[PDB]
Parts: sequence; structure tokens; C-alpha cells
Amino acid sequence: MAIIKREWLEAATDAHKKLGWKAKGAVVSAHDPSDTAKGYASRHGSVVKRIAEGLLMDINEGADWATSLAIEDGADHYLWDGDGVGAGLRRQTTEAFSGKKITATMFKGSESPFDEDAPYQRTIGDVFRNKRAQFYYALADRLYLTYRAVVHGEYADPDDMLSFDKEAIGEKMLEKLFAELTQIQRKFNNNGKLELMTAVEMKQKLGIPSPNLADALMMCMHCP
Ligand SMILES: [Mn+2]
Ligand SMILES: [Mn+2]
Repeated sequence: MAIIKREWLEAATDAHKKLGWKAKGAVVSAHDPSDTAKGYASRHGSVVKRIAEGLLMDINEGADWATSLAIEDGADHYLWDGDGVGAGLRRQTTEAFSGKKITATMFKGSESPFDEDAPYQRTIGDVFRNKRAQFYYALADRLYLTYRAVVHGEYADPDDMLSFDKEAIGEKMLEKLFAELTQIQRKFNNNGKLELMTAVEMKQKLGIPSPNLADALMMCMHCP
């Protein structure tokens, strides 16, 4: 039921070095303010460069922490989870980015998918229940393609892959991320759409704590 294989994550570690390409594109950062530990993720194009945990912070301290990291990382775009306790953080977030060319986007995972009437590559809306499922599968698809390139020698466009810059991220935090990603699970859906267990469900059913590093990385798959 899990959507991401550990072997893909191991392959994707330093995949850009293994395959000889460089990060190109926008810098995208995202923040998970927790249900009520926090998460932050940042990538430059297809290369993930920071995974950070935000400990012993209230909601406003967490947002200061995450927005400061976004500034430090040279973000072009910043997203944060607004489905729960984060729903009120827009003012603080825009204040943090005053005078800086950084866009701020509230991510709501429970929304219908982005661009849902577009064809699925029938429509995106037929395939994914919501944005949480859509962007976790964007992540899973990038990782699988990266695995096939790294381990099976199957060409893929770097723009469609994802590499973890291990030296930038740090081994400990990369391991924490990976331990969360392999816990993200599909759940039954009565309309035949892809849908994932929520944190609440993961906690109650399986005793799994909130995967906020994973969620932060998932949100940064959406470049607004
Ligand atoms: Mn969240
Ligand atoms: Mn979360």
C-alpha cells in the first residue's frame, strides 16, 4: 500500500552526481507547520538541497523559522500547509518576504487536484482525489524514474527526476526523511481515485507519527 520504495530513495541519493547533471530551475521551498515537529524542504529544480525539522516552536515561531530558511535558500517560491493550524499564516509569511522576490502559496492538500480537467499523462481529476495525492504521486513518479535511470540505465529527462544532495542535506536528516516517505500509504477510495492516508489515519491505524518532513517535500513538488 506504500507508494514509495526505499530502494528508489537510495538510488535517488546523489543521482545528479551519479548521472552527471546539475540543478537547473527555480528554487522551491515548503513548510509543514505540524498538526499541533515541523518540516521544511527546499529544492533547486530537480535537486533537493535542504530537509529541516523545526523543534519546540509555536506556530508563529515555526513560520519565522521556515520563511528565514526560504530566504537563506534563495527561494523563488514558498508554500506552506494551510489545511490545518497553518490556515492563518499568510499575513506573517508575506511580512517575512517583504521586499523580496519570493511568492507565497497556501497549499491545501484536501483540494481537488491542480489542473484537474487536463488529460492525465482520462483527466487528472479522474486519477487523483486531491492535491495531497497528486503531489505525493508527482514525488513518487520522479523517484521511480530516477531509480530506473540510476539502476536500470533507462534514460529520463533530469527535469522529470529527483536527486537528494546528500552532502547539502546531511545524512541524519536525509535518513529521517526516508523513514517518513516509506510510510506514506494509499487508502481505499469508493470512486476509484488515488487517495492517501492522512496523518490522523496513519496515527490511529498504524501508530505512525506525523510525516511532516515528507509532507514538506511533497508540497515543494508544486511550483505555483
Ligand atoms: Mn500538515
Ligand atoms: Mn503534515
